[PDB]
Amino acid sequence: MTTSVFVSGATGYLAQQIIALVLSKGYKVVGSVRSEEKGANLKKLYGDDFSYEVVKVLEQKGAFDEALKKHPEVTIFLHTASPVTFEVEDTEKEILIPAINGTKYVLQSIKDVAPQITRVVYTSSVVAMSVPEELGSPDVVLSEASWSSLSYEQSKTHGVLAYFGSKQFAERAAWEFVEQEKPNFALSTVNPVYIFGPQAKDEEVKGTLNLSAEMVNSVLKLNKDDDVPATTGTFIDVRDVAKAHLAAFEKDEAKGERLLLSNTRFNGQTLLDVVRKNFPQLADKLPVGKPHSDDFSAFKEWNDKKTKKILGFEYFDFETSVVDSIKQVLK
Repeated sequence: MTTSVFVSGATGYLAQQIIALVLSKGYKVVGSVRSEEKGANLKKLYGDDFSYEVVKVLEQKGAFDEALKKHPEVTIFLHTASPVTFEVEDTEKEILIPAINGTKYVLQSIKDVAPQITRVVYTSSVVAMSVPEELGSPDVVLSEASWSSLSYEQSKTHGVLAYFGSKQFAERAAWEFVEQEKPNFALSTVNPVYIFGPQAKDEEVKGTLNLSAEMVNSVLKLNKDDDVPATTGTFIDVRDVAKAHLAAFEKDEAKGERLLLSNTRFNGQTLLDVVRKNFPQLADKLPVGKPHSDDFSAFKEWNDKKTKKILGFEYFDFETSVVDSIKQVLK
């Protein structure tokens, strides 16, 4: 009485949608944020059931020790935070190692300081399951068993491969920790694809008119002469990813599982067609392309049947997710 959930990286896009849902379920949340001011801001948004602790360097050894000691009422840990960066100076030092080590140290801290925690959900990614070329191939079927074959070496060589590799090796480290250190908690992971959808709080749409569904605000900043963005892949709505995190710690079936969070396929045309129909006023400063020339019928469906069975709910569709994102930005 009652149940308190720890959410790392509480200011995050997906993190706040998680927090919103979890609070709606009557849970309490203890969020980690990078500064007192970030904490105060969430507290104003979320109310009495929300509290926070300040953890500046999440990848540092023993980083979460103090915040965990101060909260023995915490029995669930949602590890959603991932390293904030830009400067591709040394990918190893600044991306690979922090992600790996950070995952180790956070789990190590839960064992050392929070033995009452019974469930840990690690937010991973589909990039842990595959390589960029395979993500766009119609012959590829990913499942909960899929692991990226990207090597450590090649994962150093570029910003994108670095982000791919960091998520792969971090998630491998998490499972390895469960195998080796045998903690009191059951681990599960959520592995989302391209995330679309509105933010949890209107007050957080800032800077004004910018979309956290990043692929969306990329097309919104188009000129009526630009090409159609050739980006493509599968999408999932942030509220669905949020609902998967809840299931990931509430349901017994989710223990020791990886949950592939992936809905339908899209490209730039798919996005344009939706934006243009639902927001006509924006169409004169947008390109037309070739409406509905997007044809994904040859792509084999990914195997997420296990995940869908565990979750037991139906997903938001592409248009609804996109329309909700934009509708909120326009308020």
